[PDB]
Amino acid sequence: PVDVSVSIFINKIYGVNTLEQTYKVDGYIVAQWTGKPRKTPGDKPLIVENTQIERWINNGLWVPALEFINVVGSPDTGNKRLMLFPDGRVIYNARFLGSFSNDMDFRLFPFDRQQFVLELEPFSYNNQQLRFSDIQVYTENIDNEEIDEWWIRKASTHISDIRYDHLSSVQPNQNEFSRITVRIDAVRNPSYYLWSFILPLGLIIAASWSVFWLESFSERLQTSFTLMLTVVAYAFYTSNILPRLPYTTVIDQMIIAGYGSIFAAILLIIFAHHRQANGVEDDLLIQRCRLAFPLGFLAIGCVLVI
Amino acid sequence: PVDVSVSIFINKIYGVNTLEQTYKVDGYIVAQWTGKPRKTPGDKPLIVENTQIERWINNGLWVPALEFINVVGSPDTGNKRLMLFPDGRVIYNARFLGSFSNDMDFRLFPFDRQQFVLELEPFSYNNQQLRFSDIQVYTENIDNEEIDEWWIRKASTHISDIRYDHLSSVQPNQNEFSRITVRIDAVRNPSYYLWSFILPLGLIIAASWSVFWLESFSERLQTSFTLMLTVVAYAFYTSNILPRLPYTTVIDQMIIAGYGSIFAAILLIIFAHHRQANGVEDDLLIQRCRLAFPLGFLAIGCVLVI
Amino acid sequence: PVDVSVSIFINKIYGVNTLEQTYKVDGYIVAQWTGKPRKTPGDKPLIVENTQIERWINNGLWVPALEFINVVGSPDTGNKRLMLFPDGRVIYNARFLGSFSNDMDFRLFPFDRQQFVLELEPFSYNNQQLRFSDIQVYTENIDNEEIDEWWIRKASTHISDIRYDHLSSVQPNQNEFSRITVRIDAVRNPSYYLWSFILPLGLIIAASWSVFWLESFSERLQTSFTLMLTVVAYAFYTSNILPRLPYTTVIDQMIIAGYGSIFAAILLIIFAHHRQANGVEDDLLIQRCRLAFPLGFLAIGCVLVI
Amino acid sequence: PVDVSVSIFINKIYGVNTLEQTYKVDGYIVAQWTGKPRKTPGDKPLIVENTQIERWINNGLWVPALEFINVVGSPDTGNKRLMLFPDGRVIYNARFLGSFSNDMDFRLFPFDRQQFVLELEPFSYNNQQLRFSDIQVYTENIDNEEIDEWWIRKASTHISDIRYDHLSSVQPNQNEFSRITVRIDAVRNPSYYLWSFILPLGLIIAASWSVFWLESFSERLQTSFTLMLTVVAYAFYTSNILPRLPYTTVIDQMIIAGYGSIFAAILLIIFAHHRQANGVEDDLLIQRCRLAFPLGFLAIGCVLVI
Amino acid sequence: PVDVSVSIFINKIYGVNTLEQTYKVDGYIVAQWTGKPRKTPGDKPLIVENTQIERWINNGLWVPALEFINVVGSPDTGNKRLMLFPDGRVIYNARFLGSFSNDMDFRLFPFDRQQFVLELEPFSYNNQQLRFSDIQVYTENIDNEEIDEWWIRKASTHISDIRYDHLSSVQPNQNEFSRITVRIDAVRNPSYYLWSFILPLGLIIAASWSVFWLESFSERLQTSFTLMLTVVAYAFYTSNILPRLPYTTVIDQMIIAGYGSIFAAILLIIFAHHRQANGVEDDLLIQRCRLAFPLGFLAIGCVLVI
Repeated sequence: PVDVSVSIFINKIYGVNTLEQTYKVDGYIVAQWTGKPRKTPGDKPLIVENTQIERWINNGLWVPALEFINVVGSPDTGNKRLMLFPDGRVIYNARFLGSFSNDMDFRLFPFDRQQFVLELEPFSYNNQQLRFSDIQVYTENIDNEEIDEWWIRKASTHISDIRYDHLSSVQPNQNEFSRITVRIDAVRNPSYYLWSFILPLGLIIAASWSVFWLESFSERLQTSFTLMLTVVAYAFYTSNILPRLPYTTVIDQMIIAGYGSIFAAILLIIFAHHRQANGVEDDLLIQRCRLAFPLGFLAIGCVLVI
Repeated sequence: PVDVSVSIFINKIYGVNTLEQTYKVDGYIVAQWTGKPRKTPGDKPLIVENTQIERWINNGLWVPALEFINVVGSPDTGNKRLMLFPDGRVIYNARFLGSFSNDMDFRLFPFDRQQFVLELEPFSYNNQQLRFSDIQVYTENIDNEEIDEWWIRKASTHISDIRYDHLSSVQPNQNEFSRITVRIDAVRNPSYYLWSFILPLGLIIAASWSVFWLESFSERLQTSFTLMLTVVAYAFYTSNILPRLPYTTVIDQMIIAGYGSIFAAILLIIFAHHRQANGVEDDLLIQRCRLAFPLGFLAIGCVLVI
Repeated sequence: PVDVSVSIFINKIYGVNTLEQTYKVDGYIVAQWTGKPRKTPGDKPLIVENTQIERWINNGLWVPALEFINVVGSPDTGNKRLMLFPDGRVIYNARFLGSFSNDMDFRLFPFDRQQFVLELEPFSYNNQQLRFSDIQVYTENIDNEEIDEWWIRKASTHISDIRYDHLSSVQPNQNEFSRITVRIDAVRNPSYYLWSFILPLGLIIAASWSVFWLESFSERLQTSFTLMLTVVAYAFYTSNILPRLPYTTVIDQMIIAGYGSIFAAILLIIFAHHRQANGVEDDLLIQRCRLAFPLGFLAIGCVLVI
Repeated sequence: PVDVSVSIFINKIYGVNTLEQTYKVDGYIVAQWTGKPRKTPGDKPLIVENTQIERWINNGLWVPALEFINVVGSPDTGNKRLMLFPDGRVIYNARFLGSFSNDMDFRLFPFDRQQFVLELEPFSYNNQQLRFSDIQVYTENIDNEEIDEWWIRKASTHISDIRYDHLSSVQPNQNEFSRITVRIDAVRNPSYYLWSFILPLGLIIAASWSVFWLESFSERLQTSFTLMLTVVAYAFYTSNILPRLPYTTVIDQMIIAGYGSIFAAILLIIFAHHRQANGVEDDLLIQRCRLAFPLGFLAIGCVLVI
Repeated sequence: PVDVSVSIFINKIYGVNTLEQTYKVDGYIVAQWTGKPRKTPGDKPLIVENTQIERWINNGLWVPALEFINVVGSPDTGNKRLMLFPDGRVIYNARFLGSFSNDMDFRLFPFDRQQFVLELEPFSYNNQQLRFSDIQVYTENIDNEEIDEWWIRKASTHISDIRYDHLSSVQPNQNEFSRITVRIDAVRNPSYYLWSFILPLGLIIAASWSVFWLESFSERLQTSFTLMLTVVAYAFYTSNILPRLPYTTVIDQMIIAGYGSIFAAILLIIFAHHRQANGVEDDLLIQRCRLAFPLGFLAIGCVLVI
């Protein structure tokens, strides 16, 4: 059972694709294992770079194929490099950039709690064990954060053994590969979305109610039609700029709320009026519920928070 | 007639392209067949990974080219791997990611019933038969359904024989290739579309009718012009966010319905008024059909459901 | 003069790029010619697949480079395959997916009459003649037409000789290559565009005129300003969803028509009023041309159909 | 000093990228030079195609690397081809598709005057001279210019010598390479933009002024608020469909003009009214400058043309 | 410790990707170092172009792999070239085009102060020192600037030594690589954004206040609802055209300011009216604060500039 020591260097985690639950990662992988000591020119460990590595494979030198279990597609390999030591051991170092997949829940969108994961695992070796895994999240925990879309926490390893129940034509016990699973926790930078989406959306819902502080009945009604046209014009601005998903976020709901608030008003207003014993018998208290559902909406809003 | 045993591992089905009737699939293919027993180093199965496989071909080792009949373009191959057994048999294992095509009907859009299909078939071998086909939809059913856009059911195999009537200059009986056809059934996650499209679109059509509970004639009419401007502003929000198709979905129709509901109102309102024995002889019952077509629209709507 | 027999199999024609006059085609090419009889292992045709073909070229085996004259870029080659017969003849079979160019006129957009073309031609062989050309448009002439964006007709061949008035430093007669030209006729699926664009655009132009059935002068005018704002909001919805072109389509014109219809109204209304012998002397007939240009627009529309 | 004769065949110039000042070009390059006479199988020139050319290089055959000085990225090479004559001379022919750069000024956007340029030049040869350059703009000048986005003129060559002041540690005179510079002049197809942007934008600015032919003060003002909302809704439609640039085009200004015209009106109207010696003494002449700045805008417009 | 002399030729810096903090750079790299004198066919330096270089490596010729530390992905290499001198020294020259990363702050968007950086560094050589670094920003310092999106300054070198605290299994002193760091300073071209965004946005905020110069109460209020609908329609036009970021720019704030200015007005107006001692006791001074916050907004604006 060959002992391999992996070292992942995260360089940048960017491009989150909300719909496909994808995110790009740029960094280097370093794998080290020991082989039958070798005679290296001069003596100081040998250095085989790009084109060359493929040659040394053709001459016997084995190099384990470490697949990235959760990569959509196939990584963009930069510089590959083999460092061969006289005492045997071999060190594989290569830079990569690939799109990884992972279950991502964007339900509370404006305020996300996501976790970026990597998953290394020998592509075709049952007993070729991954020794110790180390990740260098050489990123700035509290240096830059509000210049970047996401805020992090700290690296997180975890080696384990995966069992496939239908591998190759084997019975002895060939179905357990060791998988390195790295985890980086991150939280979304709310700022932008609050000050450009949540806030103004609130002032619209607020100023929505001020349709009651209108005297006439025609004014009280016809104005909610320009108010209706406003929430649509907003849901539009919201959708065209926000990340598409298969479910509704918090903002997606405030938009529905605004739609109900205005439809509610439409009913009351077209009720207070025609709930008359003469015609203009606008129920003085109902037509004046100017503080009834404006706060009765903090009751409908604190139920969406339950 | 060589016997091949295929095993398809579906890893992720994503990126549905409504217009091109395309969808991406990531997974591995495993093909097994038996050859003339071989002398393998040591004696345990041999493993040829990437660069190497191409070399063994140049030394006679035959490896059947299994084409993906319905793939738009040419798959993104990840790690290839040949496992050669001493007793002969060879096992081909490779990871792939490709865009597949298939007839897809998105007529009832908000509520889709689609089926993702794969079609393997030897690219150039008449009598090289596909033995048994197995598919591991190791996706998690009633697990993350509401975090993902599509909900599934269960795998579905089916080997068969395809006959081409104009092959290479051959007449004997060389025109029948065995094709593996895999099928995965899925249903779309309605949620988002209902609560952000169907609903508000309904409240707009509803509040649309409340143009009758207006006293004056000018109000009854000029208000449907801001109502007209609203349905357009909505069809806009809908189109910019929905998947483009060559035909109309359900929602595309609710939008047409709202256009007619408002044009209908325009006619009645500009009829009730000028259908006078004086000037302002608004047919008191017609001007008050405030419950005539609002429910007479549940008759026009239950005919689109006929 | 070598005799080659080509056979093109159209698998899918998709992705029409209106601006670049481009469209993607997936399928296989099959070329057959006869060479000096050969000794094939066993005796049955010798099947050489991918990696291998390039090798047989290095050992003399000639394989004519058949260029796709009208391909933007360079095709995506799938599986190549050489079938060598003992009696000499060689059969080349490969799958391709490429973007082809062709003059495309989208003037009558909603209702297009386009034709997808392919053009094969030896890249470097004057006297290497293309014998007979066959195309298998193995599609459903009338099976699923309303699920797909385009409707077709039937294949269409045509071999010919192209003369380049300036090729190599040759002139005896080396300037005539045989070019296979395939043609597939198709018509656009109007549906969607009619029911989501033409129709509602008409009801907007219609309801546009109902600005005359308004009593007051301020109403008659100020309402066309919300009507003006409507046509713009529509031209917007139209452009964002329609295919960009360098010229105007039919729909691009109905939008111009609506802009004139509303500007026309603006003039009449601000004329009828200030065209008085007292003040509100709205020429009792002009202010009531409620049926003057509404049908006088079917005269302006039947002149755009001239 | 080797004499090379180049021949560029322009096949299609498309995809202009306004922001990066990029445009795609598809065509073939043909380079001819003479070498030490050779023994060609048979005797008629020898034809070397794709894979093979790289082989002949490995056997001494030199082939000059001709770089495309102004190409963003690295061309998409189609079919390469070497034609070797017995009398020595060699003819290189290959098809290419690349994205070229060049200074492009889109200030007068609707009416552009651009020029597409190519620049060939030996990548590493000081005295390897480019003899005569010929370009076949076998595109069709007066063909269907109203189908294509750009209209052309005629080819344009120009060989020259470029001097680099920072080369290898060479002193004698190694710093002058011959560069072929091809130029194709083109003008944009105004049509679409005039009839879908310039025109309606004008009718909006026109009908903008008709805010003065309103009686009341509130009408005169409140209407310019729906007029304001209209210019914004238009600047939106314009931006979303027009090519993004770092500067303003003609249309970008008409939009600014419409913004000033409406802000001007806002001032006058809120001046005429409150510029009194009573309360409603709207300066009968100012409130009636209905022809003051409407033509005084053809003065503001003929100064933007000044 | 090998002495290498690098020379970077910037050809074009384009395509800034605000969200990923990416930008594309096209140019050439030239590296020179001296080796054991060689016998060059003839005597003048020897030139190995593309395909060939990889060959000379297979025959011992070492060529140091110089990685681009901050490149997202892997550069697009154009023409490679090795110039071997008889006196030993070797000159590597290759053209590249790649996407580079760097911390970019776009807080003051309309007016950016960015700096494009390159970072070369031997991929696997501890003592292979970078001698002197030179950069040719052969661009037009003033020549053209309002034709291009960015304005520059002057090149900027800086060689240094980077220490990795845990590289290979090497304890001696192998952890210091010499890194060339190039810096180019640039400022964004404000023009377009000022005249198409800042300005009209101001005129909207200005004309926003003129809602006070309205007589009635219903007018004063209902007009701010068409004013509200305007700011939204503007925030939309702004977002769809501006570069997406995780934080708010200057413009993102003017939009918030307009939202508050309008919500402020809504409060005052629905205060002046109902803050009575009868009914219409519109605090003649408050209802006439027509110059209160219009300039009291230059106080709220000069606090955002605090």
